[PDB]
Amino acid sequence: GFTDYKVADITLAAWGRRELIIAESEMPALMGLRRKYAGQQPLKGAKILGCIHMTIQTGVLIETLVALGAEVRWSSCNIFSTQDQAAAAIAAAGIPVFAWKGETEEEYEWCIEQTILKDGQPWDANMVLDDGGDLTEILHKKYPQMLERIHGITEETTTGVHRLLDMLKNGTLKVPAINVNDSVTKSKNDNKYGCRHSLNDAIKRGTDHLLSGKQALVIGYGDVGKGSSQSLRQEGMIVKVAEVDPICAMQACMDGFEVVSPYKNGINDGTEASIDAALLGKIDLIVTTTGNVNVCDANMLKALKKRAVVCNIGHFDNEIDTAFMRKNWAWEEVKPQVHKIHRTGKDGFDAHNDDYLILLAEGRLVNLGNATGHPSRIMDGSFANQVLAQIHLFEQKYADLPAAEKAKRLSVEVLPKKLDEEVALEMVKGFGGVVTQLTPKQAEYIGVSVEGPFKPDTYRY
Amino acid sequence: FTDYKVADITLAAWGRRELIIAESEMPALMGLRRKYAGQQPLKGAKILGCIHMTIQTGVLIETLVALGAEVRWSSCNIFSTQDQAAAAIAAAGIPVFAWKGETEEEYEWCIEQTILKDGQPWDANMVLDDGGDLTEILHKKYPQMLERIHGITEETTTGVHRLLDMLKNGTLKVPAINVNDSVTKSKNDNKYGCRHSLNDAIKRGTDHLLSGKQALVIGYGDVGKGSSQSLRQEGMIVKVAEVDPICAMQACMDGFEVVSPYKNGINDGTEASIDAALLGKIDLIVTTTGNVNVCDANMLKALKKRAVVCNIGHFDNEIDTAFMRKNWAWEEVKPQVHKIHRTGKDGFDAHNDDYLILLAEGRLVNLGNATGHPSRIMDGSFANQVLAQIHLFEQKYADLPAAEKAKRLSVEVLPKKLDEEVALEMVKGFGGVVTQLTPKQAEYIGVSVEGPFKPDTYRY
Amino acid sequence: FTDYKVADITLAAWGRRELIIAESEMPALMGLRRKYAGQQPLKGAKILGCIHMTIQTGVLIETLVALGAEVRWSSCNIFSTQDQAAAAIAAAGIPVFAWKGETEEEYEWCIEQTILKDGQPWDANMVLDDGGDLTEILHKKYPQMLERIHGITEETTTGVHRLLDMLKNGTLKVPAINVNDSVTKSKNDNKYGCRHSLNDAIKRGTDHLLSGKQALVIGYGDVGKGSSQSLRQEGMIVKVAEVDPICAMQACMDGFEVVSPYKNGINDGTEASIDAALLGKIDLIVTTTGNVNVCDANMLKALKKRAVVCNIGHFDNEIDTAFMRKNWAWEEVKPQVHKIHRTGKDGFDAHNDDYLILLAEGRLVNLGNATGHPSRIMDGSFANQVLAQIHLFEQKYADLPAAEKAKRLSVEVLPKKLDEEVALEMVKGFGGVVTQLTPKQAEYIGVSVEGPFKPDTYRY
Amino acid sequence: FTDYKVADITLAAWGRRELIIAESEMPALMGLRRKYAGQQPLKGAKILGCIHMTIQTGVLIETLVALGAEVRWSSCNIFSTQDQAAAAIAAAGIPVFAWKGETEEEYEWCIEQTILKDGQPWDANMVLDDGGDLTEILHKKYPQMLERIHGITEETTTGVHRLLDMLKNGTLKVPAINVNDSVTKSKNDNKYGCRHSLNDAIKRGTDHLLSGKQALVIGYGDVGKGSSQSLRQEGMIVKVAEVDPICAMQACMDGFEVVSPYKNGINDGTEASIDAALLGKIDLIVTTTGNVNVCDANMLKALKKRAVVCNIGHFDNEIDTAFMRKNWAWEEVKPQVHKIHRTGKDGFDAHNDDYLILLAEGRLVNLGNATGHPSRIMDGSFANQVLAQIHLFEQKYADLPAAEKAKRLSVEVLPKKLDEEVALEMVKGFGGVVTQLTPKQAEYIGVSVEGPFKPDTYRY
Ligand SMILES: NC(=O)c1ccc[n+]([C@@H]2O[C@H](COP(=O)([O-])OP(=O)(O)OC[C@H]3O[C@@H](n4cnc5c(N)ncnc54)[C@H](O)[C@@H]3O)[C@@H](O)[C@H]2O)c1
Ligand SMILES: NC(=O)c1ccc[n+]([C@@H]2O[C@H](COP(=O)([O-])OP(=O)(O)OC[C@H]3O[C@@H](n4cnc5c(N)ncnc54)[C@H](O)[C@@H]3O)[C@@H](O)[C@H]2O)c1
Ligand SMILES: NC(=O)c1ccc[n+]([C@@H]2O[C@H](COP(=O)([O-])OP(=O)(O)OC[C@H]3O[C@@H](n4cnc5c(N)ncnc54)[C@H](O)[C@@H]3O)[C@@H](O)[C@H]2O)c1
Ligand SMILES: NC(=O)c1ccc[n+]([C@@H]2O[C@H](COP(=O)([O-])OP(=O)(O)OC[C@H]3O[C@@H](n4cnc5c(N)ncnc54)[C@H](O)[C@@H]3O)[C@@H](O)[C@H]2O)c1
Ligand SMILES: Nc1ncnc2[nH]cnc12
Ligand SMILES: Nc1ncnc2[nH]cnc12
Ligand SMILES: Nc1ncnc2[nH]cnc12
Ligand SMILES: [Rb+]
Repeated sequence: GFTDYKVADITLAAWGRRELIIAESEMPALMGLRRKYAGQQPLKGAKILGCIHMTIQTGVLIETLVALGAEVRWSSCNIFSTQDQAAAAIAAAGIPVFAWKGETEEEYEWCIEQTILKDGQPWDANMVLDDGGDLTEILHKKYPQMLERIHGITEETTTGVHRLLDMLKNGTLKVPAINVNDSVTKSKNDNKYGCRHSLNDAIKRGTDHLLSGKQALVIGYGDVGKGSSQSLRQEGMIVKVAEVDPICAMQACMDGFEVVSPYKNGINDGTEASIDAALLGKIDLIVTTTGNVNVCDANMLKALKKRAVVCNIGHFDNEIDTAFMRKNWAWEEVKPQVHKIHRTGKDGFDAHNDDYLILLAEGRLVNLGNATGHPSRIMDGSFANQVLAQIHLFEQKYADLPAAEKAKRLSVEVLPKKLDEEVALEMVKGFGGVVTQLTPKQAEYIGVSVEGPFKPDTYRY
Repeated sequence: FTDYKVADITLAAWGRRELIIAESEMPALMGLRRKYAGQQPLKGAKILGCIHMTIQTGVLIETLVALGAEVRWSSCNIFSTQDQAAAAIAAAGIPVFAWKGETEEEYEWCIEQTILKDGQPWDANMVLDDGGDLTEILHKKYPQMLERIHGITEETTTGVHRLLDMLKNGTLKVPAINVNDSVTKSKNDNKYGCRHSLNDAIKRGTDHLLSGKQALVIGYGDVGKGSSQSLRQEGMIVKVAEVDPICAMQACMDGFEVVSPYKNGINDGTEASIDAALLGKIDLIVTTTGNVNVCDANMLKALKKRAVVCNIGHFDNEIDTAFMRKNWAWEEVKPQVHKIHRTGKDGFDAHNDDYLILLAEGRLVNLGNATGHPSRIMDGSFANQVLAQIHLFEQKYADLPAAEKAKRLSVEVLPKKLDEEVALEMVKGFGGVVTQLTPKQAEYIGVSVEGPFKPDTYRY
Repeated sequence: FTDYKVADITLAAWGRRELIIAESEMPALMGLRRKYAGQQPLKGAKILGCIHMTIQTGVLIETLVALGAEVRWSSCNIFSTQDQAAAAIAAAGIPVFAWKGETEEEYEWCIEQTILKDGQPWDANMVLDDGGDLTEILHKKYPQMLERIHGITEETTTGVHRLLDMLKNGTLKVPAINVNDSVTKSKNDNKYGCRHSLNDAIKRGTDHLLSGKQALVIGYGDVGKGSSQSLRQEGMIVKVAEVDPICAMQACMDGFEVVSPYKNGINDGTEASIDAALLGKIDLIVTTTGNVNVCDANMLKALKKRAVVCNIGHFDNEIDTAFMRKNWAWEEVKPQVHKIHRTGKDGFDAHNDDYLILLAEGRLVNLGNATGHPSRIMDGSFANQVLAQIHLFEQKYADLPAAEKAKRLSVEVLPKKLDEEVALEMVKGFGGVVTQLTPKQAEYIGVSVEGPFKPDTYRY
Repeated sequence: FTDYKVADITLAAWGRRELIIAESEMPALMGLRRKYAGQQPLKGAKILGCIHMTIQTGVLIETLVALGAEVRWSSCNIFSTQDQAAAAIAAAGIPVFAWKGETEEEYEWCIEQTILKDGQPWDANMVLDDGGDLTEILHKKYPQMLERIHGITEETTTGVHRLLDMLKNGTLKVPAINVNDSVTKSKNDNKYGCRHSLNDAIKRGTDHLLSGKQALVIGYGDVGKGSSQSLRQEGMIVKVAEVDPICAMQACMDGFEVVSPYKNGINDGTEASIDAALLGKIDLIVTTTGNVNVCDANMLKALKKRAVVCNIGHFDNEIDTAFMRKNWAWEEVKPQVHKIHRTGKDGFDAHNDDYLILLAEGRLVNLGNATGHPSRIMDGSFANQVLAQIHLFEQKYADLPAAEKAKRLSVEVLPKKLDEEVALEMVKGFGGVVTQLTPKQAEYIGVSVEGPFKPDTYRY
């Protein structure tokens, strides 16, 4: 009798369930939590609004939250990232989900609204799980009465955390949050190694281009840029890296990359004359990794080598000036999420034109748009942290605290290191790794407990 | 001029040649000489320095002097000095007491010669240390001297741990800067420096092929990460041991198998707990931990015949070399390379097959068997050292009123802005070009166009 | 009448879009289209082709046609066709009989539709093959057709072996060119193509993380070298098995541990000879040999639960899939991905932990679960194919008198000069610039300025 | 015993210590010493040897002697001898004439001391050469000695070229084995040896950081492949130049940019032909070609200030050092390391910034600035040398009548079966386990279970 969902094709559910069963075997930290906490039901009474890519990996997260006692209502945080078989399996399990691959922007917003509302009125939500901040923003702008009864937000990704910290600085954040991104077992796992796995994967699925021997430019060298650069260099690309942060640039040099700017002497003067046209005319592939705006701009797009591939793996598509391309150039769909963009003019194109770019996923995050995002065994870490964060904020019960106590608890915090380590141990055991136990003398010598935590909070790994 | 002791002053011209090359490899340090020449911010500084007396240290010393300081110098390891560097510094009229191959007694004597001038304590007012030995001597044996010292700038992970322990116990007498935890130090020197210099030292000592052979790296912190890469890039099959599951996770994702020398990771000190099958396949063991007895006697007994054993952590006690001296016969191959014959203590057969090769008697192998990190990496570390010396010297802690000293007695890192400035100089040295944010982009991500670019929480 | 059979003709426009992209990635092959357009060297050629019906093959087919040939085409594997490529070729008026997911009976029928036109033998005079199946069928079932065929151009290592066996036995009826052993084929396609496409296929089938996990690659020839790199570059811990000690030496030096599935390398046919400890740690096994039963039933029994099993050699009999069909229960995950439940033959528990994942039913995994090698690699192989077709067609073997045909049966390779010319075009496609020898330099090393640059003995 | 000339006989005990270690790293060569000691297959052989007098060569020499040979030895390069090795060999009663840092006159004198004993031709009957200098002297100056010599075993690519030129011209007087082209030589020593030893030598000479810097490798044959990897694995950004498009294709697919020093690759002798922008960004140039003047005067003028220049090909004429001696001022940094000041010929400013660093005066840098290839790599080369000596000595060419000599006067390689046997011992040295084919698998691929496993056409 269950009908409170909207997905592309419910008949994909059996396939999705087969893939979920495989994924559980790849997610020991998350499944460890499900086993440890199922008896105690720490999320009994939790009512979680979730907005994160509706993949098979997210499916295992959802069913872990449910197994621990939560009810949820779910949507994706990107128009192209849903795996339709995952969405179907979740709907078939009696869980409200509003998600499909290839949403319009209007549909995207509608799906988030369907999580917020049940039977035309605000749902009795008391927790939020977000990736990128779009749900968080809608709640603050449109549903402040619902935020009165929400105990916390657990935010997945670097861009979302930045948005939360801006709200906090402005005094507009209404409920506390956990920055899940900055667990080591998230940032230095998912953001880096996930993109190492999934960037080359997506480019191959979209284009089937040989990468070896060809020239790439990676814009950014944070966690995503590091992983992305390795994804390409391990395939034999000649990778150049751009950065605004000299410390990240130093890392790129030491890691064996040439550090370059798209602009002469690194200065964008707003004009085509500031573009290093010689550089860009040699680039076969450009990848944006920044979380910033317009880092592959119109003038860069004009200067790129004919037939270059352009993609973004940061959270939002505005890293690349796709609006310029929609206004000025002709788009030819190769296949879904792969477009040739003909630089010859706006209205039509010659089928045999040589002067085009290939854009993946319309500039949306390419790993999820053209492939399946990060693998289960990587997302295990991120999602174990999500579950721990949900437990922590739900147990703290912020919404029920008196005003004076709320004032002390209204913050954006990370999980304690001890929990980050516990996640990591389960990941290591999944690989068959064996951690050494400190002797009492060794523990004393370095000033730690034998069980951890092992590093000071200052440590950067 | 006679206020020095080095192996051979005639090596000075060679040392100077290598200093002139090193200056061209150290743009951040040379940039500081140009920037601060006029101000002379270290005029009146009298710096006790204790750090490996290499060519790179020579460029650091001469930068401090160019900025107005006087110094008195020693090495922080018995095997790390480059005798041509020490000679060039002595020839420049700078007091230095250092040679490659000191005894422990000579090591202590050399530190004492920095502390004393013309037979009595120098009027020192600053300290630059690597590992904490000088810091410890001043606190334990010369506490009066610390009354006049404005600060300590500490280079390395082990030294910082020692400082933080003193602060927690209330025994630290002057403020310190943790130079190690600049990003342009920890995530440059500790990691990439060991990547360059570990394989270098093993080749110079043994000339062993590394490709195709089995290594075990104990630890996967900064040093262990770099060391593991040093070996894997040469084609070794590297396994990694760790106590910290987060570091272990990184090792897995970086493509290493994570193993323990002990069955199920449980080290009860018995021979039975050793994974003998594992250790019997290992051709090379490298310790990287900063901890004690992480390559223990039972592990040494179980290693494959003819395995190489070395340490790249600060102190030799990572490896139970004392057990080896007490029980097994040492055959010097050449300086800093010993075959250790497991057949007994008193004599050996020249053709015995059952030996280990120990490098540098367990002392830090990069400096012992090679020349440590390259100039262009040490540029970052040492630019931070000079900035830290300037900051603490200008603060003049010793002369502050009591209430202000209480607020300033701390162990701090340099500001991120300065870490970034050092990094920019390093990048420019490679010919790298950093992009400048537009005003709209800087607003979008919430930073100034000039930086800093990341919040203090950022881990890189 | 539609003289083709494809899955879905409406995919033609998509195929054509991808052909146009592929032409831009295949400069050697497109260069041949332009160079030989005027001459029409294949005018009058009627080519039976049997090779994976991919986008890359489509560019090859259209090159042959552009040079004057007519063709009739089928795939050489039941899972390797890209339906959009087949559709684009059919839509262009070229007879093609190919779809992804053929049965064995359909596979044979498709080859027969190339051989027969309108119910009788086509007047074929050339053969292009990959693996020998079309060659075998012609010799077995249509020997009279071979009286009119000038030659065979064979793509792959296994096909060449089959030809050489026929030649030794006196059963080969027409001469052949071994296209596999051009350097721009064997040391390009076989190696780098598998480097690109093996990890690709595993990701598409399973989306498994590879980093940190254990692989066993059986073989270290060209395919095995490329396959091992495909996995090691992703961060797998790769072990390699080999029978050839020279290839095993290369694996060691390349940084791999060389191991056998069998104790001391000796297979006794029983479970007692299996190294169960080794196989119980393997997450992924890949066969690369061109041999038979190199991942046998006893190995399959001993593999770690939930290991992935795949083959990238030409034929599925590298793995004992017959044993698995007879004894274990198969659960389709999605097309070309099966969980094989080791609990028994008749049914399975949906939540069983004791299964293996088999890709492409053991058929070549790169083509079965992905799209095979990329266009820019296939450019080299297919340029060689075109050149080989030109050469044998021009030689006109079928028109020789009977006594001379007997004398002219051989299996030859293309000259090194042509291998170099193909390589130059490939290099230019990367933007690479080859240096020209001066006359003095050419004299010094004993070559012509134009090449060839190496003696025929050279191994690259 | 006095029939020797070395730098310092007192280094002998050190050399012997290192020989004992090297024996443990050379299982193929030691396996041959054990296998053939009883039979004494080189009893009566009198071998003139000319090859780098290293510890590795010492193990080779002592193997030949252990199998019954007498020898008289010299080095094939002025900088390649390890003086402790030479001393250990002389102390063993073996005639050796070699030291590190010979003049060219001393080099020639040392070869002559091998040829002559007590002022008259020795009764030589075999030749072991690396590079052909000894071979050339015998043919030009001592043709009567060649009448009684059974063969030459030639180590390296350049020497083989010289032999093949003699054969083509009809001037080769005795047969030869091309030891270079064993797989366990060419695709071991030439490639992996340079991978190990190139970065080693650059670090020992300069201690420069390599990571992040730009290199240009001239050539991409076996030595250039290994050299490129030596630098790329350290994090250099490596560009490759080639004249052979097949090798260039390999470089592209291996992840390198292929560039020419010259515009459009045309080396017309003009300054304007140099790609000034390219050469002005290069920090390190390495020549690997075996050709002449591949790092020419105009390239040297255009290089980035403070670039390192070195050669790893056999002869120094790869680089135009003569132009540098004629035009620029040389400042010795330390032995085998010179700064070459581009400011003029007569003097230099000690602080000039416009210099290059040349290693080993352009002579092969691995041996000149380090210790050449490691023992476990040289094991393969030298096992092949021993086998080749046995083969030619047993064939007894000198004793054949003129008509029979004509049939055997050739340059040949060892049989593949022997190449495989060498490789097996190398793999066992790593602990590798090769799988044994079942009889059915051997039949399926058409080989004997024991090998050989590949046809003679196979390129590995
Ligand atoms: N696709 C995925 O699956 C995935 C995974 C994790 C995070 N993300 C997203 O990827 C983005 C990056 O995340 P991160 O964790 O790497 O952030 P980060 O802050 O670690 O790195 C971003 C980097 O971009 C650099 N940068 C900013 N503006 C630049 C410019 N104009 N030119 C060059 N470099 C510039 C910064 O200096 C910084 O080092 C965010 O939007 C994050 O939410 C996506
Ligand atoms: N040789 C050099 O030039 C050089 C360079 C920099 C630092 N250092 C020294 O190297 C040492 C390591 O420094 P670091 O910055 O990498 O420190 P770190 O704290 O980053 O790393 C040390 C690692 O050792 C691990 N560890 C501790 N006990 C262990 C055990 N019993 N088994 C396995 N792993 C264990 C820890 O979990 C930790 O991750 C320190 O002594 C430091 O001063 C040496
Ligand atoms: N999937 C693809 O796209 C693709 C590409 C090229 C070739 N191929 C096919 O791949 C196969 C291998 O081709 P290749 O060119 O690498 O051949 P190869 O002869 O170079 O290599 C095969 C290797 O297998 C080894 N081997 C044989 N039996 C073995 C055993 N029992 N255990 C371990 N090692 C064993 C051999 O010693 C040899 O080195 C052939 O079937 C070929 O036709 C496939
Ligand atoms: N230092 C060592 O220990 C060592 C080891 C083995 C061989 N060698 C020597 O190294 C040299 C190279 O040997 P190899 O086995 O690699 O030979 P090779 O024939 O395999 O490779 C030499 C390469 O140089 C290229 N080349 C020639 N002229 C060129 C030019 N003007 N510009 C660019 N590329 C050019 C050729 O095309 C060829 O591919 C020989 O002198 C050999 O005797 C030295
Ligand atoms: N070269 C060097 N000089 C000084 N301290 C160092 N620490 C590591 N390498 C060093
Ligand atoms: N893409 C491809 N097309 C045709 N044959 C192939 N063999 C391997 N990959 C191939
Ligand atoms: N170590 C070595 N000994 C002799 N010949 C060599 N050629 C290269 N390295 C060598
Ligand atoms: Rb150094």
